[PDB]
Amino acid sequence: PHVNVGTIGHVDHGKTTLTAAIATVAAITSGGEAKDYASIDSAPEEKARGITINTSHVEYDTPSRHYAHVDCPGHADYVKNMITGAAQMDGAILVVSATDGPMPQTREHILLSRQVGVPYIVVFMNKCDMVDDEELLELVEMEVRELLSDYDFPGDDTPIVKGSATEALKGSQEKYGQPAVVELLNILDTYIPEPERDIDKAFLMPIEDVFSISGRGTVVTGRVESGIVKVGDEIEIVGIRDTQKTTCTGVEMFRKLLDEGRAGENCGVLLRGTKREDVQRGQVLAKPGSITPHTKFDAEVYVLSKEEGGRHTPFLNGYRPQFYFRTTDVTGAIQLQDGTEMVMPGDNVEMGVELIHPIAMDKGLRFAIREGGRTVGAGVVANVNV
Amino acid sequence: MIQVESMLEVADNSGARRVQCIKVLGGSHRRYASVGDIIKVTVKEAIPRGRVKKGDVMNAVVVRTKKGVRRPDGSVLRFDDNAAVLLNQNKAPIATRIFGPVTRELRGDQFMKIVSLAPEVL
Amino acid sequence: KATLKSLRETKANPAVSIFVKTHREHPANDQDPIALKNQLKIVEERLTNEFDKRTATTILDKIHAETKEYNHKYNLDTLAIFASVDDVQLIRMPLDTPERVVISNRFATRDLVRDMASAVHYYTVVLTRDKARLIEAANDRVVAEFDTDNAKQNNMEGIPFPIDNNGLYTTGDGGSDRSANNENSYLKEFFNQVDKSVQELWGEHKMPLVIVGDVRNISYYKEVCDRPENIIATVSNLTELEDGNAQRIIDGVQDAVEGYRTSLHEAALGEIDKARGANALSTDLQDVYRAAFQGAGETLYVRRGYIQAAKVDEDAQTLTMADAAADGVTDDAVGLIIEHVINNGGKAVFMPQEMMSADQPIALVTRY
RNA sequence: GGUUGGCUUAGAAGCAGCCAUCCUUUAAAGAAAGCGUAAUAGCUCACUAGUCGAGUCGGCCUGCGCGGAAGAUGUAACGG
RNA sequence: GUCUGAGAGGAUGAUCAGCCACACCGGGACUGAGACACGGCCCGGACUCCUACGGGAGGCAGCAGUGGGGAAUAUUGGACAAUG
Ligand SMILES: Nc1nc2c(ncn2[C@@H]2O[C@H](COP(=O)(O)OP(=O)(O)O)[C@@H](O)[C@H]2O)c(=O)[nH]1
Ligand SMILES: [Mg+2]
Repeated sequence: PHVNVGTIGHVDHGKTTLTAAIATVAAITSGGEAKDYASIDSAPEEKARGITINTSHVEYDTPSRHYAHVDCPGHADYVKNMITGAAQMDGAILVVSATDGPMPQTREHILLSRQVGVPYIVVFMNKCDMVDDEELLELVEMEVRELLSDYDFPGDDTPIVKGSATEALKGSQEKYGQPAVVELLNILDTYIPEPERDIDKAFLMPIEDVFSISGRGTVVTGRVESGIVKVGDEIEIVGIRDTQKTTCTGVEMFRKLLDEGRAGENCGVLLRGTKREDVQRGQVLAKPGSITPHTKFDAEVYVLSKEEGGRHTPFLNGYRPQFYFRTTDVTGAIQLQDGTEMVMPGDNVEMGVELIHPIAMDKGLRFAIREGGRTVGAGVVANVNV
Repeated sequence: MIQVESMLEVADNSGARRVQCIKVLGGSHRRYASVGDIIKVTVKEAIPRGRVKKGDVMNAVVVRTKKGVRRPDGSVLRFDDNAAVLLNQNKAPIATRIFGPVTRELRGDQFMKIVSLAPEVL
Repeated sequence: KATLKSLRETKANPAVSIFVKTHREHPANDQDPIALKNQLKIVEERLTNEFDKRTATTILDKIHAETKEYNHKYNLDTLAIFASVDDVQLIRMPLDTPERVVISNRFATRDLVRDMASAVHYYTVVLTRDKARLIEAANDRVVAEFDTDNAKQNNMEGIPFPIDNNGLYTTGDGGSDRSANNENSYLKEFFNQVDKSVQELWGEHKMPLVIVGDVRNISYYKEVCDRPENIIATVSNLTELEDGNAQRIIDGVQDAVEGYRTSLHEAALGEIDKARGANALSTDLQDVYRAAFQGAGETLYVRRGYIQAAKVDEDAQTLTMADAAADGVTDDAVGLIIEHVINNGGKAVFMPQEMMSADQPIALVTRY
């Protein structure tokens, strides 16, 4: 199996050093590779979807499953990676320095994980080799537990493991080194449940092109991004218009029928009864009741600074840009909260959005904010309202 | 061997009946167009209520010539008419049916739907 | 007071602007009195609801005294009424605007601004094989004709207009009899001299020029012109080039003058793209309002006929969308943008509907 | 340092433009000779002190030179 | 026959019944008591489809139904229990 993980926390707390530590320790039994610190600290920059991110993509595997490990060399890089969702992390290794643990970077990182929808956080504290005492370590543990509880995370039942990344790289068998990274791997292999597959999720398929075939009905094309669609499956059309019922009467690709339409492939699907003008690009096909349309929602929005292309001017309440949801752009009006009138570029906060017409969304969906074709920010849905 | 002011039969389902070469494309003083060569034509006779009106100026590809096309073994391959297939503004076939045979010099990437729809590909 | 720069000056409260669609000929102009009265009804009911009956029934009588004596057969494209207490101005303009009533502090002069922005001042060079004329024109009318009593010709060193082609071959004197076939070179050098006179007059006032004549005449002129980048259009199908009136030629160049005005709007698309790529272009309505209000607006690009009502308060500079335009909002929120951009030394360009997108109807090139 | 001189201007903060050239800590520092900014910001300069140590700086006139200086049969504008 | 009209007339020819003609378009016949044959043959054609490019297949104006056209007209039902 495959799982995506990453180290979050305050700068200088040893996230990169710890990532190298797991790399080298997983290199035992050749599962990983002895990884140099500098190579991973030199994260390449990719300007994907008009957004530039420094991310170091570390990879390694265990007898349990393979891990995709994510590291960023700065707070802006971490925020961009979470919100643009280059690789959704279903598990986060909160790196806490044994001294000065709960810094504001960790403060905002935990909240960002909560908003973007990271389901599980595993706490690891490093720099224990610089700390000779025990009761301040316990105080730091209590602080991080309380902070996790403060943002809907378990906290009390959150596994906390203690060690030192420098000792792990050195090779010392002292409990704060290799043994520490070894348990940390154990919690990674046990506490983190196996993530759901795309083909195992509920069926969903955004509609990109609407056809019609004589004798067959209405054909809508698009890449199925979850579940499976088969002839005889009851499906519903959700999006711009009000939800309509239909039934699958055929799945075809290149004018040839398929046994079923699986997630990840650009299959076309036939609809029963629906007309060529009763459905349009932007709507999605979903299992009945799996998703619902909404115009008002609250999202974690990162405003691109001018350095990423971005935008010269700040966001403000009443700004109404275009919002892009997987196949379509829709005008939404930015609605800030009390005490947020000005929203500086390069920052990230939670805003409410009111779309001009409903879009099939649910918590965790990601979208781009643009005007004139220039990306001015990225976002992720954190709550939907009616 | 098609040159300017030479009439060509239309070998596709485009509505044109006869076209006249008004330019041999691909060179400053290029004289002749054989099979596979792109020419500029004016449609001289068209079918009523068709895709192409009489008097349009557009692109065509030569698909068979009366002079003939040579093969590597030295053989020549001659036809009884000079025929063309009308093309798009980006030099792509606008045909859903091809009439008569075409030669195998149309193999490539841009004249593939002309070879697949041809009744016979020599 | 019937000008743009008196209506921008006057600050009444309330200041009523009424726009009525009228027609130039009969029987189309038969519904002009009805449309005028219909607009006066909505504005009279708006004033009695917004301020009071007394203000409504003094403003309405002030405009009724003016509109009582109205022919309605000499109507232009629109009838604009600018009214207040103790003042009513009645101007007919040749532009097409949608019927609206604007009640605000200002006098809703966005269409006057848009008509002043669509104003071409050019030269008309009239070429024949026999003579040459020069007409200086402002839009549809001629400013002058460059006669021998024009006085912009006083201190000239070239031949002044009208320029007779009195070359040696035209009269038969000199040499080089017809068999040498130098007629083309004689015409080319005569048009070179005509262009010398044109350039000597242009250097003093630098307007664009339209070239009018036969195809071969204007082509010979384009061969020979010393500054061929100042030419905007050539018109070869104009008639009566020697005896014709100066106005008559100006009439025949109108299609070319409008084609040039359309080209000057297609060329603004590249300016908008340059602003967008330099991150100096604001397109949100609230963004454009803020930028224009704090003096950052360099050029405003407004789609033709784009009107929007919004709740504007400049103390906090928040332009929220209106609901019914009956709650105390500003009727023309985009006309307020146009006024602020003109106030802060900017330009407003009113872009036609087929070059500007319907969904992105406004675009402001900012100063930073 | 008063000080973003005053005015004007969307902005005019030494440096768009118009009217003065003031005072203070001074060894010295212009209500600024340039670059830069939308305006600020920022980098210089004038000026002063320090280091090194002997001549140096800029105008005027005169003579002879340099560039400005591209054509058609062949060098081809000292006859060679 | 139907509507109308006092009638004479006028208009009309859905559903029911009789007769006729047609069965993607043109032509020829075969077999048979009976056809120049709605879900048969042959040839030709237009269109649609399959193909390994050599070749092949098909005809809802039967009943459901689809796309399309339209102002507008229905179920992709059950049974041979009854009359045939
Ligand atoms: N002694 C000790 N030093 C550490 C440990 N982890 C990190 N460091 C030091 O802290 C520095 C910064 O940590 P780093 O991994 O770069 O943090 P990041 O850049 O935010 O991911 C590194 O260069 C290490 O030298 C640790 O566990 N023990
Ligand atoms: Mg790092």
